[PDB]
Amino acid sequence: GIFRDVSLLHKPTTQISDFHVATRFNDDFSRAVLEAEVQMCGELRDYLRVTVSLWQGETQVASGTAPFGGEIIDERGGYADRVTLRLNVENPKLWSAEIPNLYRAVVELHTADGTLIEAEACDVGFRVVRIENGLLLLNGKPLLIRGVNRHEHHPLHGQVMDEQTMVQDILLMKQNNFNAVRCSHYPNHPLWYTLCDRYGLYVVDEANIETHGMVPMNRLTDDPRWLPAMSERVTRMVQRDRNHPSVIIWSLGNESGHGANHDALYRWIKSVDPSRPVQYEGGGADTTATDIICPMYARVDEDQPFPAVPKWSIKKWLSLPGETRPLILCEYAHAMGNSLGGFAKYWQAFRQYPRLQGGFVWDWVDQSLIKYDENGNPWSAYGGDFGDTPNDRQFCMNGLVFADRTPH
Amino acid sequence: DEANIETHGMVPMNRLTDDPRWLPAMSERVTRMVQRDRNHPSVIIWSLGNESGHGANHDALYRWIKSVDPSRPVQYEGGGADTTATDIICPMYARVDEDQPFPAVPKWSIKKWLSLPGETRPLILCEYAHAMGNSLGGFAKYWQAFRQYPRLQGGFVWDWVDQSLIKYDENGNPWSAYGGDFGDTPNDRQFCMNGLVFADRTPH
Ligand code: NA
Ligand code: NA
Ligand code: NA
Ligand code: NA
Repeated sequence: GIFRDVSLLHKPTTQISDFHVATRFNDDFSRAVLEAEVQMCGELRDYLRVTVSLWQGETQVASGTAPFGGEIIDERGGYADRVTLRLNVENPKLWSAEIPNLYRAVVELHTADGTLIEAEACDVGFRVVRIENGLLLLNGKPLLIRGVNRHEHHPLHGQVMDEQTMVQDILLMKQNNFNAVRCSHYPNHPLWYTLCDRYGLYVVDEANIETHGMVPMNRLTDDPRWLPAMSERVTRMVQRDRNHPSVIIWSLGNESGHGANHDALYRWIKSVDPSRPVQYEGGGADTTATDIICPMYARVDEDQPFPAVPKWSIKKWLSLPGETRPLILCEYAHAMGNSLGGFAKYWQAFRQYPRLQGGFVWDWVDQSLIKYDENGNPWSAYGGDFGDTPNDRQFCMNGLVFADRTPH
Repeated sequence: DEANIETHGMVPMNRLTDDPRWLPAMSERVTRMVQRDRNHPSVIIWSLGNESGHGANHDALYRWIKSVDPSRPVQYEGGGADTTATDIICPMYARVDEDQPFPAVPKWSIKKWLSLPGETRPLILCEYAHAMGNSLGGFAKYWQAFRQYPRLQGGFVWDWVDQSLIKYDENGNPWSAYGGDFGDTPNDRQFCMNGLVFADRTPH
C-alpha cells in the first residue's frame, strides 16, 4: 500500500536541485572546513548567487557567497550550474552520539541585488568517520558500537511509522545504553534520521536489497541484467541521506550472497561519498565489498565451519592471515523470546579486543500484529495467524521490547 | 639456534644492549654463531638471545642476519616480543585468554596479541607452560588454541630437564641438589628444576 507520506512540493523555475555538505578537519579537530556543493536547475543567469550560512542556534558562525560556475575538472571545462562554497569554522562543536552538537546550514538561492528565490536547509554535524589501522574511528576515537537492529513496525498500523513511536523508540534505546541503530534492512522514514541527529544515535543506512530466497543466494546479484535494478536502490539511498550526520556507515543490503554487482556498488559509494565506510555481510562477511568484517551471529569462541561461508569465532576471525579490518557484528544475540543467554561473553570480548568494536542486537521490537478474538479483545498474532501459508510462525518476534514497546 | 646474549640482571634490561660500546661484543656473539651453524638443515630460526631488553644493537644484529642468511627467520623476545627485531611474535609465558598489562612490556593473551592493530606476524611462544615440579596445569588450553588459530603455531615448553646437581650426604648416598645446597648465596633455590624429565632423564 501507500505506507508513507504523500505530499506536493512547489518549487520555482530556477531552483536548487541538489546540495551536498562535507566537513573536513585538521589533526586535532580545532579547525573545520564545511564544503558545500550546491546544484541548480533551470536557466542560468549571471545575477544568480548562492549564499550558504551556518548557524549555531541563533548566532551565525560562518557564511559564504558565490556566483555559479565550478572549477575546471576536465578538458571541456567545469559545471556552470554548480557552486562549491568552503566555510571555515574555528573550534567546531563536534557531533557524536554522546553529545549531538548540531549546526544549521541554510542555502539561499538569490539574485545579485538580493531578492530570495529559494532557501533550503539541513542540520549539520561536524564529524569524521574513518577506518585507520584496522579501527573504526569517530573524531579520532575508536567506537564501541552498542547497537540494535530495528524494523519499522507498529502492531496496529503495520509498517506505517509516526513521530511519536519513533521518539518512543529512541528514548528507550538511549535509556538502555544503546548508541547505534541499524536500519534493517531498508532506508527508513526520513524523520528517523533527523531524530537520530538530534538525540544522538549512530545510524547504519542500508539499501533495500535482499534476495535471501534465491538458490543460490547471489543468483540475481551476480547477474548484470539486475545491476540496473540494484544500482537504483543503492544510488538513490545515498543521494537521499548523505547529508545526515547520524548516518556513519553505508550498507549494501542484507543476505544477497556475493556477486559482482555488490563490488560495483561498493566502489560507486566509495567514489561519491568517501566520508563513510561501506559494509556488506553477504558472501561470508569478509568479501571485497565491505570495509568492515560484519558477520551474522558469529560466536565468541566457537567456530561454525559451514562450506564456502564459514562463521568463524569473532576472536579467530580477526587473526586470520592477511586480515586487517575491524569487526562489527551486523546481527548478533538473537533475542527470540526468552533469550540473550551468553550476552556477557560478547561484551567481555568487545571490551578486551580493540578490533572487536561491538555489534547490533537482533532486534529491537517484536513484529507481532493485533487480532481480535470474538469479544473484541486484542491479542498478539504471529506468522500463521492470518491464514498465510507457508509462513515462519514465531520467528517474527525477536525483539527486546514487545510490539507496544514494553520491555522484555 | 640462539646467540649467547642475556643481560637479564641489568637495570634496565637493555642497559648494555642499547649502548654502542657493547655492539662489538654483542656482534661477535651473533656473527660467529651464524658462521658456525648456517649449513645445518635442522636450524630453521635464528634467535638474537634472551631477555636483554630491546636496544638498537638488537635491530642492527637483526638486519645483519637477514642480510647474510635470508633463508631463516630471526626471532627475539626482549622488549615486549613484538619489536622490529623479530620476524615472529615470541612471548614468554603469555596466557591463552588472560591479559597481563605490565607497563611498557604487556603480555597480552595470545589470542588478543594476533589481532592487535597492524599486527601480521605469526606467534610462536618461545617459552610457555613452566614445568616447575608438579605443573603443566592448563596445558590443554594452549593446544586447543594452537589447533584453532592458524597464526598460533605452537611454542617451546620450559623446559626439558631439571638442572639439579648430585651431592653426597655422609654414607656416599647421592641426592639431588638445587640452588643453595653448595653454599652459594644469594641463589634462587629450586627455580633451577623446571624439567619435564628428571636430571637422570626419567620422566615427570
Ligand atoms: Na573493542
Ligand atoms: Na526474524
Ligand atoms: Na595453528
Ligand atoms: Na629456571
